[PDB]
Amino acid sequence: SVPSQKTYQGSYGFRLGFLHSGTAKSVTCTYSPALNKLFCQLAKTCPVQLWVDSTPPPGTRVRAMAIYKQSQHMTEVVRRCPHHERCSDSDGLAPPQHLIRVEGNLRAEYLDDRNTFRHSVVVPCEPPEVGSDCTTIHYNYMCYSSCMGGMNRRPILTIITLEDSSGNLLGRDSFEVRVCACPGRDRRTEEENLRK
Ligand SMILES: CCn1c2ccc(C[NH2+]C)cc2c2ccc(Br)cc21
Ligand SMILES: [Zn+2]
Repeated sequence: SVPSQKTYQGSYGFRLGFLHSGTAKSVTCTYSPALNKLFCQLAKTCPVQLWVDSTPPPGTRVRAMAIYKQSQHMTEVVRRCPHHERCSDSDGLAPPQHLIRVEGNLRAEYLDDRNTFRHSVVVPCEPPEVGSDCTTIHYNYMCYSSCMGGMNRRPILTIITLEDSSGNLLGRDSFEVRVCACPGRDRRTEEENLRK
């Protein structure tokens, strides 16, 4: 099977937001609206904003999962490559096989689906800090898109789902991800390719 990637704002008007980080060679994470694609360095902080029009119930959660973008690979579980799953860089909570981690949230839970074997990481949905207009989750991607025997240059999507306390769908958004050495350069290149 294959998880849905259909954008769905749902009853609470759920959607993502991204910072405007630019494309300098020194940037570590940058988002392209034209490509709906996040470019980031290995294991660096990726801020993702969560926006709603109305307050979801207590117990609402936010889940992140990666799938391959190309149809011929969508049934393959996205996981870390044979090197990175053994490099002993765990944070104490994320299983070493998981591509996506949440940084700095002790309530993050990591799921290995008993049926699909797919990995995901889920956190409680929290209201914005006083003075802020949205909530931000900090994600890390723990393999390069190019890693041999893992993603192996295949593009991936991250699916973010807003869930009730049972895991039922309340909202869904998604974005493509490239984990690479030079996100600013690669964003500029792919945006130019798109224009051309
Ligand atoms: C999904 C995170 N998020 C928000 C994001 C934006 C806004 C609107 N601010 C102007 C309100 C909320 C909000 C309110 C309650 C809870 Br629980 C989570 C919330
Ligand atoms: Zn790797």
